[PDB]
Amino acid sequence: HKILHRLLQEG
Amino acid sequence: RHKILHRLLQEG
Amino acid sequence: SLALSLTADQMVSALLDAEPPILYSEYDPTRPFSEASMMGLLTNLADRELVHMINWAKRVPGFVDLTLHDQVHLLECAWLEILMIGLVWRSMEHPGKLLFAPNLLLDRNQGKCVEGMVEIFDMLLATSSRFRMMNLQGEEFVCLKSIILLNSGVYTFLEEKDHIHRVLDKITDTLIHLMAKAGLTLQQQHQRLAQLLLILSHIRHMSNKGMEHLYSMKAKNVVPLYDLLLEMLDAHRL
Amino acid sequence: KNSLALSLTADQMVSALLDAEPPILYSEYDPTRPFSEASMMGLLTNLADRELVHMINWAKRVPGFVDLTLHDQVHLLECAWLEILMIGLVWRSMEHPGKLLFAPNLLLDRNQGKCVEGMVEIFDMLLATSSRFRMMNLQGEEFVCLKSIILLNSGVYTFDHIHRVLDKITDTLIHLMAKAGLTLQQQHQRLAQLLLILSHIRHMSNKGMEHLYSMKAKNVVPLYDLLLEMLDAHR
Ligand SMILES: OCc1cc(Br)c(-c2ccc(O)cc2)c(-c2ccoc2)c1
Ligand SMILES: OCc1cc(Br)c(-c2ccc(O)cc2)c(-c2ccoc2)c1
Repeated sequence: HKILHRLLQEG
Repeated sequence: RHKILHRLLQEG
Repeated sequence: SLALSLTADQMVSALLDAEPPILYSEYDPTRPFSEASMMGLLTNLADRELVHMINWAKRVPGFVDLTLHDQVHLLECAWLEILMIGLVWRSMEHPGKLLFAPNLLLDRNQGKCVEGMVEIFDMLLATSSRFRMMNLQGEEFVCLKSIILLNSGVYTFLEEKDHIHRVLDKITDTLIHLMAKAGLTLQQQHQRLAQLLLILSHIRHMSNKGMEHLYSMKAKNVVPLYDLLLEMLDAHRL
Repeated sequence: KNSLALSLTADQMVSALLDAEPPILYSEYDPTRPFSEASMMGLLTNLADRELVHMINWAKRVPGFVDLTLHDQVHLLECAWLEILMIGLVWRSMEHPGKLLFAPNLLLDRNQGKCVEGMVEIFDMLLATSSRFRMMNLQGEEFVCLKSIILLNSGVYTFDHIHRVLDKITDTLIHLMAKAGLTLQQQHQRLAQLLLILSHIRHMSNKGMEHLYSMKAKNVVPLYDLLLEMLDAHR
């Protein structure tokens, strides 16, 4: 659950 | 400077 | 898969439209430079650049066709390369200078403010000259940046991989399409293609060197608490 | 004189390169297993040290390499030596999936890489590049062309003749592809796929250089005469 992971997921 | 590489490049 | 369905001209428009803007740094002309402020300027800029890079990657045809796990890996692997080729591109029309930002053009001397930064600057300056030397065009640059993203970590992850290799071929086609249209002969087309991709080897080299330099600055306590950047940095020393 | 390399035709370039190929050397014949961290690193550095001598003789037979000043020659070699040894390792390992053929008598699986700290990560990259070579059906003729490109390209930005020689090799590569019956589109695509591999060889080289320097610091492997100097080349 990296920050990159999140920013990639978010629409 | 002294380098073995120099020796191999020149001796050929 | 709209990706493998794009024509050469649509691929070009897709990539050109996804181009992130050129951001400004916090550079104050009156503030004396130190090792901490210069590193502070670059990391602060890069950190903001990373957000745009993540949103740009999503618009690169085929990228979102990959699992989140693959997307994360490709970006963790290519982020500094992408930032660097972006930096070299911006500095093309400024011989001897690296245009980190519109209000931040640095020369190698200014690079001595940071321990061991000058040799990285020298490599970026040389790559920038190379860009001038062959008159690299904007359309070709966007193709190179997308190639870096898709290629850098493509083997360090098998069907999702096959997908990537097909988009890569679509890009190679687009590069050919662009050259043919510019009037280049077949021979000239395959030679410039090689010249362009050979650049990626140099981009990868500077990236590895700058990643080591950055990690070293992080152990000197001169790199701010930029979570995204730091997280991107740590992914390189598993 | 002008460079006699530019007048060479595709076929003469190809045969000149295959003719320059260095020999394949053997490692120690001691069958003592398993290896320790030092014994492993010792076998590898002893081998590379000996290969570097033949690598140098090979470089001098690369069309257009001797037309460069001694200064440039030295520079190109110090910059690409590890990349060149590695693509050689990847090439020799192509027909042995999941294994690295460092020498005929030194075929290592990825597991044996664990013998050395931080070595397995490098082994995996080399193995993957190797499967990549195998899946593309890399030909020996394409291989010698690629290896020559590393030599001339890696330290070329660090400075027209060299760039004319690279174009020659690029033409030679397409010639080999047209000869293999590849369509125009397949030639360009394959040219791209092959060259993108050099980005990976470079990355592998950077990692292995750092890892090799590490070992040096721990004072383990006996760095040899030429290898040490080549290692030091990277400030
Ligand atoms: O210390 C070595 C170093 C050198 C450079 Br040159 C950069 C840099 C590259 C491109 C860009 O657009 C901004 C900065 C960074 C860096 C990368 C991320 O944060 C800082 C680190
Ligand atoms: O420790 C990281 C490391 C990894 C490898 Br893989 C090699 C190596 C590469 C090609 C070859 O033909 C023999 C050895 C070396 C190394 C040892 C000496 O010179 C290079 C160092």
